[PDB]
Amino acid sequence: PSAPSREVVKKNTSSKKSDAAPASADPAKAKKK
Amino acid sequence: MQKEFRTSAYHSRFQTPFRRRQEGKTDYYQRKRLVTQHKAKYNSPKYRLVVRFTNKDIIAQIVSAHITGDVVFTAAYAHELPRYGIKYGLTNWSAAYAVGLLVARRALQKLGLDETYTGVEEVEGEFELTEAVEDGPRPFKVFLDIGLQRTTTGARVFGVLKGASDGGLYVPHSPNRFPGWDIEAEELDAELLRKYIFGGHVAEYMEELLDDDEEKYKSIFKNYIEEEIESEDVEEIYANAHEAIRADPSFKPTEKKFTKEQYKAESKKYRQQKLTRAERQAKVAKKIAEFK
Amino acid sequence: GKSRGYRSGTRYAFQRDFKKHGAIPLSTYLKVYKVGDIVDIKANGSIQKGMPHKYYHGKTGIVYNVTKSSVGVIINKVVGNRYIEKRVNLRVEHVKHSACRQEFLNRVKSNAAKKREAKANGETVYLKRQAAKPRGSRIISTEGNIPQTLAPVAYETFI
Amino acid sequence: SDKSQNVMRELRIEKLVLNICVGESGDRLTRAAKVLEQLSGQTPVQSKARYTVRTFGIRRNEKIAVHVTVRGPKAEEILERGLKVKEYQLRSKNFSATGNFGFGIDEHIDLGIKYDPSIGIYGMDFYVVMGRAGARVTRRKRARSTIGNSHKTNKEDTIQWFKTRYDAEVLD
Amino acid sequence: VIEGLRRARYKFPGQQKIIISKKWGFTPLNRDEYIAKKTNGEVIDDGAYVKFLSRKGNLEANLQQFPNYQYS
RNA sequence: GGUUGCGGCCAUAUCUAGCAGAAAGCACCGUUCCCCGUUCGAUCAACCGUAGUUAAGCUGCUAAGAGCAAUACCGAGUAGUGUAGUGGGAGACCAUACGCGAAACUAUUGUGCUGCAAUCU
RNA sequence: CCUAAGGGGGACUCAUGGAGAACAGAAAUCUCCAGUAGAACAAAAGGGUAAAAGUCCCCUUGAUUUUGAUUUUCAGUGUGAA
RNA sequence: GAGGUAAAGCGAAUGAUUAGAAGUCUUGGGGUUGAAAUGACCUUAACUUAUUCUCAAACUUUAAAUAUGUAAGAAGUCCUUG
Repeated sequence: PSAPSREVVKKNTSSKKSDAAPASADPAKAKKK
Repeated sequence: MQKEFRTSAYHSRFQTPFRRRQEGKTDYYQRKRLVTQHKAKYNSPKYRLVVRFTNKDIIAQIVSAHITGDVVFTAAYAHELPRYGIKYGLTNWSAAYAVGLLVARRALQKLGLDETYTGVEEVEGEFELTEAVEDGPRPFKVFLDIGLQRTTTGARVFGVLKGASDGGLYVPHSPNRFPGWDIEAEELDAELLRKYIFGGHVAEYMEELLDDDEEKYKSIFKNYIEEEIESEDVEEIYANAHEAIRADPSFKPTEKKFTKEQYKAESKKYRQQKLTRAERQAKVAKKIAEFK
Repeated sequence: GKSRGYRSGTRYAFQRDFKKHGAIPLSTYLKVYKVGDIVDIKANGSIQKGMPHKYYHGKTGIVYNVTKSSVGVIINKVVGNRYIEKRVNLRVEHVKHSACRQEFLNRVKSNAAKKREAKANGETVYLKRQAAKPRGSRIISTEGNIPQTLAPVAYETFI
Repeated sequence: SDKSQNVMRELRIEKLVLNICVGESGDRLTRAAKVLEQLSGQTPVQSKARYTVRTFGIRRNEKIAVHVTVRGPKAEEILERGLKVKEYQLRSKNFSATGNFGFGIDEHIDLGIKYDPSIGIYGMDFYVVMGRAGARVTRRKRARSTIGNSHKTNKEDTIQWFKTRYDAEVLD
Repeated sequence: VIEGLRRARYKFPGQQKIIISKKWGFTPLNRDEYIAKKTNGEVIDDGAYVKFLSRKGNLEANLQQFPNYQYS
């Protein structure tokens, strides 16, 4: 079968980590301890 | 948690688009490419065949641009067709063809180019351009303007294009957008285009649906049922319409049952009027007083 | 390292006006220029073709050639102790009609209109413009306008 | 005017989007596309990673996920088949402020299709986009505009319509 | 306080003048205008500063923010 | 006067929240044989104007509305500046003479106008 | 440095935020809303650009031939560039 | 006509920057609640809203004075037509 792919609309031609993806910004997922 | 965006600074620095661009009606890129005239042809205007399709109507105007605003040369509407024998399917591809032919003949009669540039008399579906007559005035030259409408092979705008080209207007075009064009074998099938010109697709739909799904036939092609119009005789409706349009393309305005003043007075009744500065000052005072 | 490129120092001259970016209104492309017209030059930053040099930004000249999308303008430039006629090719987006013509052309017609009438009425009329003359004598009446006596005010700090 | 129970204000499903975000490219992604074709009867589309992330083990332009859009009665059928797996039990925090809603199945064989050990089992994201009539205003090319505030779909309208149409419980 | 600033003047080069302000504290209002706007309910506290009533904008919010406003 | 099509200037026209809209128009709206295009007739294409609705779009009105625009016995002839002195001052700078002259601020007012063609209770 | 990152046409809208969807979490993919450009446009900085000059798709070689005119630097010579 | 310097502005974009106030912490910790409930409470730190003090050669909506381009006719305007 044909395999269409979702087309790219964004403009970030660079290859880097996404904006606002920092460590420690998350809540404590095991806060229940 | 996040910065409110619609600030007063956002509004202050906002540059509103052009009035008819915010309306989403005019593409100024294409308008600049179309209207702008070779500067050495100083005041000779370019003519646009503006073709627009509403839900119920086809509008085909011939327009030249000026600083005060565009000026209409001639106009043809699909709702004129009942005068010429077409009452139903006023948004067909074939109704589009009829409107194009009507605007072509009407413009040519207005200019005086009727004896010369009669147009394609025997509509056969062949691709052809209005060729100039030697030692005579050149054919009226018009450029198609489809606005924001998408260009697809088989679209109705090129039906108006074909009708106008067959009517004697010199409208440059290539036949690769007409219904009946084979992309793989780059030639135009004349028979399928001819079928589309004379309502063949509508007639085929009536034939196919009548003997397969008769209830949908009764709901869809009702107006043909009450008209005793069969699938076979539709072609003659458009054929007679073409001859009638070519016989007399002049414009007959509809008789108006009221005068302009009567219409204005009637419409002014249902219009709210702005308040006086004193009135709204009184409203503010009353609100403050009732607030204690 | 001196830099003297073509568009050096045009940071503000070739900027669009505030809240006037984007597309060009089409009255620009509808105006008609004839050979001999007086036009003003103002570079539009959004059109980089047919752009004048920064010197011609704000200069006025005579159209001498009209092409498909441009006009040829004549400018006199001081080069040393004399003028040189420069012939600049400009797309019409960078060009506007000079309004100095129309006021004078109006006076040409106005002067003729007034002059021919004076002949008709058997009189004569003087057509030259006059600088503002000193004002003549006048009488100032003081009903409701008895002169107010003003005096200089004492010094006072206002912080 | 502005009658609340106008005919044209009738809420109905705009589209249903099925998403399988298999974290790799290759046999797993092709089999997920096969599952989506079986479920929807339509060829899906393969979405690529926007950026390289080492923790997730992805790079740019690697075809990671797959998804498909269904509209009309088929969307309703797939939605009811998915709601059976959720036993008609959603939560108040499954409805967006814009009146959309969605859920996720853990095993696609619970939807009611033949299980193949070679293909395996995948989870899936169902998202239902709600909308009234006249949304074409925001999508048509010419004269595109926005939708009036009263005509807008919101969370409470969607919750009420969902409960009425399905007699399901929204665990508030 | 004057003697405090007069000493500070010795740490600066140039000439400095000590001037008693006509205004109420740090507000831009003269000491009689501020009293008038205080007794007219047009000024409310905002910590170390104040906020002044505006005869502009949304009427309802203006009324809620300055409850003691004797309108004229 | 309302509406449509095409426009000119390009916020006095934009934005937010409400309310109203007779006729006509516009619109949403229905269907998939055909031309055509899609993961998807959602967009785009074609067909019906037939089954329905002014809910939305659109238009108008409301807001001590935001913004924008204009005006000023507003600030202010202030800041700044051209020219002058064997002016002041240790200097930094300042005053004066003959001229030109802002911005913010304050207040008030306003909230699209208009061209061509067609149409309408 | 680039056969596209040149040319033409078409379709689309970006950065970001919010609200949501199994694994999935601050970061994967999907959906809606807001979003005057806060993105991108080979490379410095500046300008310019939103139904585009940006992202994606279709076709291409005008990055071709002849020799003149003009602008900048300027002597109004050359070279380069336009 | 052109201009973006002086001045001005920052409860106008960019950048810099002082101080509190009211809120959200739901996507900050500490302490104290709980036999285990992230569901509170006191607190600082973060952000958001309306304010607040002070700035910019390579910031700016605005914007002078001086200096600068052009025009002020007979080689012009108008009427007719080769």
